[PDB]
Amino acid sequence: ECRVLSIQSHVVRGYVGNRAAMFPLQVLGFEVDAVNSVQFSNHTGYAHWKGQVLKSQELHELYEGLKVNDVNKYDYVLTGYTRDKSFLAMVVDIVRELKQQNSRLVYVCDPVMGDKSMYVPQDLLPVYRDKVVPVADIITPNQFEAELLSGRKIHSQEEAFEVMDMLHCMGPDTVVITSSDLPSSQGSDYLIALGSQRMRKPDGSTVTQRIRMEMRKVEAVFVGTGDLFAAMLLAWTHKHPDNLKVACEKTVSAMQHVLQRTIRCAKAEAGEGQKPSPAQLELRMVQSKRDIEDPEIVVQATVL
Amino acid sequence: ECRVLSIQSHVVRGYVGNRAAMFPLQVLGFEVDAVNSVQFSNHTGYAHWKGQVLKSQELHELYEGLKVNDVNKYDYVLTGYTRDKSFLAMVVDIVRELKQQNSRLVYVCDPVMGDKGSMYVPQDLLPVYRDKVVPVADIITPNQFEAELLSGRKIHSQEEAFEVMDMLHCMGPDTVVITSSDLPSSQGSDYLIALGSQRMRKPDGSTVTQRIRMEMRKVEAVFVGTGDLFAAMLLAWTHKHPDNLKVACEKTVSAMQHVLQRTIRCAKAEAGEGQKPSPAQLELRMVQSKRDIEDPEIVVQATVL
Ligand SMILES: Nc1ncnc2c1ncn2[C@@H]1O[C@H](COP(=O)(O)OP(=O)(O)OP(O)(O)=S)[C@@H](O)[C@H]1O
Ligand SMILES: Nc1ncnc2c1ncn2[C@@H]1O[C@H](COP(=O)(O)OP(=O)(O)OP(O)(O)=S)[C@@H](O)[C@H]1O
Ligand SMILES: C[C@H]1[C@H](OC(=O)CCC(=O)O)O[C@@H]2O[C@@]3(C)CC[C@H]4[C@H](C)CC[C@@H]1[C@@]24OO3
Repeated sequence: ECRVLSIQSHVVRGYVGNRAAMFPLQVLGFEVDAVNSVQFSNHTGYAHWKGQVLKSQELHELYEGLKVNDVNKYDYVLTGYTRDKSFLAMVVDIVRELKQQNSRLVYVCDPVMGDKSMYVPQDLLPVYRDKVVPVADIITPNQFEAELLSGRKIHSQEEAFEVMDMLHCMGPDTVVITSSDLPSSQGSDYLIALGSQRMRKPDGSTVTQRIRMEMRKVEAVFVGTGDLFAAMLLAWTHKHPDNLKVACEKTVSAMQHVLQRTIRCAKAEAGEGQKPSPAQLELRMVQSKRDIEDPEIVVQATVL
Repeated sequence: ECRVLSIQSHVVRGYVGNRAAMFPLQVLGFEVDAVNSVQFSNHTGYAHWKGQVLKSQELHELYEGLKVNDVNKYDYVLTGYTRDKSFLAMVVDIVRELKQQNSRLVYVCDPVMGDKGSMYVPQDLLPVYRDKVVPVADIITPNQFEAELLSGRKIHSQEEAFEVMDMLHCMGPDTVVITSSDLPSSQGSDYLIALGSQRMRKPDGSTVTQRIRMEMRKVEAVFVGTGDLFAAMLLAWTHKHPDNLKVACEKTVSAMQHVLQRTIRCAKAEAGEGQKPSPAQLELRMVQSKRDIEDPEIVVQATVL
């Protein structure tokens, strides 16, 4: 009954892009139309990868194939890692058309550009800033990406929430900073994620719910975690459209279950005292099915 | 634990090929490496479609990317509808190498070539399925027409069907399931007949052939991707019951019945009362059938012959 248009990458092996997004959404009861932006043997963090990428016009052809059959009707649009601005532009056009057809459609966008350094071309920052985010309704930046989009560096929680208010003003009524460098109150092994939802009264007035979350840090580099986060937040905010606290609690708890199982299995595969390889660190998503369906709450968000 | 390499089609909307195979398998606890042989907006039963076809060379590159990283290691290989001889040939080469690395790899093949009388595959492929693919396959799920094509013998009776399936066993696969047939049922013209045959090697060294018949009630609609779902779920349940084709087929067929009944109900509801459901309204309701796929209640029982 709830259909999501997910335009993301495909990997033969592993869980990034649509591989990390469609399984949890399907298991949580969402219908998914998946446009695969690329097909690689595996994600680029491996020592090697081979495959091909889809051209923006090819994406357009697929969308028109759906349209002429009159099955271009969606409740959600979901996007993530992209390296070509033509593709982003086409995505924006599609989102505009669908929003003209459905006033209530929700565009969930993970604005993937960099972390801590930019790993996408610089000319994408303007596109995300001036074309994509303005038509987005939920965004899942990290601190670096929030700073790049806002043009202001974040040095404190207050500055972070002011940046998130700026991002709200740019478009999205829901903004989650997934990772940050702010200090946790439980020590160096816990990380901070902030959340802000701008809800609208019967008047034109704004009321912004703000939450802060601390989650333990797993000692490994994972790929696809942001795609999985964005998909599960889509699902849980759909279940809890006015309670960002609960949605984020469920999402982060599911993430923590998945990543804890993954790290344990990964160091099982590798020898004791051996750093697991990227191949050994692939998210154990199959084995996490139930955790994704009904996660045990292991994190508590503070409403501020 | 159990990793399946599934090389099949991908549709943006709907459930055919990998779309109809990866979700059940993932929900049944299998890890799935998915090579999408094509990407189309939707399957050919719609008014229109658009998409791209992956070339054999690209497939080879993807497999070589897996190989170069030393993660081309599998317990199962799953294939279905293909139209290019080059692609099929490449798939056979991959199966041969994987079997050289693991002698216990099981290749589940649906040799899709036609149905009813209509061949919807290039005639270039029948020689290839007969002489290269079926020989290295371990489980096949053809329909009556496809079994007749691979064997070259017309089937007029159940006994002749099991003879054809013995010939197919000789070609390679130790498990052969004919998924649909024109054979009359004993419960009404509205039931379909499916047959199964498994050669299993007793510890004595001798081999015994278990044979089974199944009657399933027909659903009055034309569905797409049924074969893909069937082969995937049969892979799963024969992994869980490697020596009891009866139970594996019972569970596969029960899941199928649940999915199809839910799909026709929801499609008739979406369309009007007295309205023919469209191909779009008859897309398999896979998500909403999750539980029935995870633990199907047995709605059909196979007759051991
Ligand atoms: N090592 C880790 N420890 C704990 N949580 C992690 C870890 N890696 C990823 N996460 C989780 O994944 C989410 C973010 O995904 P990331 O891969 O960190 O993406 P990012 O760094 O936020 O950049 P993205 O992809 O644009 S949001 C966080 O909210 C965490 O829940
Ligand atoms: N209309 C239907 N009514 C009941 N069961 C069906 C129907 N269509 C397909 N099935 C089930 O799907 C299975 C086989 O899928 P089919 O689409 O029939 O395969 P086929 O296309 O006849 O030959 P394939 O595709 O190469 S296995 C059957 O064994 C049935 O259980
Ligand atoms: C109409 C035919 C087209 O066929 C071509 O365009 C032939 C190009 C070529 O393979 O050289 O693509 C596909 O191909 C497969 C093998 C995958 C599944 C099908 C798609 C889901 C829909 C299109 C259909 C399809 O049929 O079966």
